[PDB]
Amino acid sequence: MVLLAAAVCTKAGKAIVSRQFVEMTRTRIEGLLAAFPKLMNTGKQHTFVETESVRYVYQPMEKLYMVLITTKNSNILEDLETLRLFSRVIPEYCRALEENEISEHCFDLIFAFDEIVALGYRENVNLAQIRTFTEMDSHEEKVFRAVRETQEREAKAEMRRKAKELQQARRDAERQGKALKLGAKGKEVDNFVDKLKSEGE
Amino acid sequence: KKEMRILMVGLDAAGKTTILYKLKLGEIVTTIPTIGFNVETVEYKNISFTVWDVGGQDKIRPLWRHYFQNTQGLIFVVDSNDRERVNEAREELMRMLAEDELRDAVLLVFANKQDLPNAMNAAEITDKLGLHSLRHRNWYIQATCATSGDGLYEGLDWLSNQLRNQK
Amino acid sequence: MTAAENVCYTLINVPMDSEPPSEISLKNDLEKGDVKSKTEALKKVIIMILNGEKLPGLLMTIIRFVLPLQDHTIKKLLLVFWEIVPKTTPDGRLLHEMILVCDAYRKDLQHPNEFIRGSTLRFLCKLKEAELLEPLMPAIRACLEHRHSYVRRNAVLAIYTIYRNFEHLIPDAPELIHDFLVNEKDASCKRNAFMMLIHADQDRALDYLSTCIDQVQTFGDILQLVIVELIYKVCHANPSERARFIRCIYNLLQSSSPAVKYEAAGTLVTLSSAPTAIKAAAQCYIDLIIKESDNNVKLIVLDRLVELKEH
Repeated sequence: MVLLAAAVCTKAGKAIVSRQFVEMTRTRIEGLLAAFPKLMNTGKQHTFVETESVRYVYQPMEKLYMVLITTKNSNILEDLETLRLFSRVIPEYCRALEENEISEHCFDLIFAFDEIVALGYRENVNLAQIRTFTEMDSHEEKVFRAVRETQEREAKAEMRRKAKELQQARRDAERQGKALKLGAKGKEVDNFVDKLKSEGE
Repeated sequence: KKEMRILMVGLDAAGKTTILYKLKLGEIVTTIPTIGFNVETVEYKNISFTVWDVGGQDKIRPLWRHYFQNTQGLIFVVDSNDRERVNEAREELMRMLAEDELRDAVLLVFANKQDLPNAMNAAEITDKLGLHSLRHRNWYIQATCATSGDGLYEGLDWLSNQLRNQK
Repeated sequence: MTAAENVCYTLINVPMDSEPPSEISLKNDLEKGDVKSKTEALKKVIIMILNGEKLPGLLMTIIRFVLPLQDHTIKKLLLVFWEIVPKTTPDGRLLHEMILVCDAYRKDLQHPNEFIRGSTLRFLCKLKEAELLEPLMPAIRACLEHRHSYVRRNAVLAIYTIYRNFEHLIPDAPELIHDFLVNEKDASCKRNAFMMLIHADQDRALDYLSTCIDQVQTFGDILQLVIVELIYKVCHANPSERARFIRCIYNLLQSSSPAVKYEAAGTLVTLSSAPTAIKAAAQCYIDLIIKESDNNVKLIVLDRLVELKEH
């Protein structure tokens, strides 16, 4: 139940950007990404590939593939929803689904990917929340800046006032020298439990 | 406005960071020992002073050398109440003053915490630091209280006049 | 360790089309550039380091001229830079320069912007240097009480990773996160707190679950999935607990979430070998295969029926 990595690959099999959510060695992740284009079966009606050790789940995006690398025991329903969310994040930053635009926006994609998955577990986030988290627009920061600018203005005014007083003091010193009830809620669970007990559990 | 680079150094707990923020914000910042540096720009008499407050802990003193380059004025802050570490402050000041990159730097010594009853006076600190032994260097010692702000503006006024005449 | 044996969180294979910027050019852009030029220079430095270039001469330039900037993009790029930059000498000692960076992390954990705090907490989950984490512990603990759920959820993950790697820095972490879980209202914060307890202290996770067991059907799908994971792990380690959780897992077969149904059916098969339990799990898989339109789901859930048949 762990998402290992998310990568954007070209149709030629070059990984442009990859983000890992678990502790993996560079050699391991580069090996897994290099194997992907050779493992991809064309002409099938499904978009996953399994090896002995990992599952690749992918979505074609014009000239690109969005690829998730997961464990074999990962929940495919959760992984497919996660893949759809990753695939919707790319067009929010990249106008064209091409290698050059993915390369220009690679850091914005990495920042968005880190909002979707933490420690291999999917976060409960939608596209609008990811946008809000990546914009980093904080009301507290705006209030804090406004207070600090006000304090800096006052300190500048006081510093100008003391500078005038010191300059004036120097000049002055220089100058001076009962219905039948049918159906009880939970009866199905009770019937299941009673069957299991009858089977010796 | 003339921009001037000032390095502010001294032992830990000497009150360097308190002096910096008292000059900039007008307020007393209760500071933990600075485990780093602060950089603030203070304007006095149409001179913009960029003051570098570098931490005075034993682990940070070896790093002061990286701040010597392009320093026009040196502010050395001494805790006038700390009689035990005055010799250590003298050795560290003398070691800094031996650096060729600081040769043309004007020295201002702040005898800080003069509000404390056991504080050494500015004359006693001048002798203990050996400031009278300095040849070919413009130096000044000012008694300061960083909490009240007393003597801070007199020290800056001296520094501004020295740095104005050096060109 | 060689860059290939190191933990790699990010791979960027940008074709370096243009002349690779000289270290002197990058240094000038980082020192004298505007915020845009500094941002582009920092991106180039990150890409060069990720591609195996060693730029030790730029570390102090970034600390002096980039680290004190308040630009949000530069702040995020700096977290990626600190993820990949070597922090230790070849002999494993922390670089002296990293003390200056530790104060910047403390300031960012206290930043008025909640997203800077949350992003910094997420970065701290990747830090392996105990000496850098120790002075940050008070600021990390204070982030648990932050008003924004975005800060609190990431603070739980930071505490979990610190406890897992460096138990001596936060020995009270399981207790602190249990008290957090009981008082928390945000579903993502609850999930992250519960997930930590599954890995750090299963008994406290079970105590919390025992108070809420009758309400599990009303929880969000994310919290239900993590509860199913706890039930699986606990019943695998201690088979005597199976009798307690069968009723909870059977109720989760009727969840509105197909992901929860799938995980509940898989867990039910591990809790009970009784024909009625296997039949209920197998019917849940058949119903998922028929109702789900996606062929990926159909094929993988069919493989679970094949695995069931092998017994």
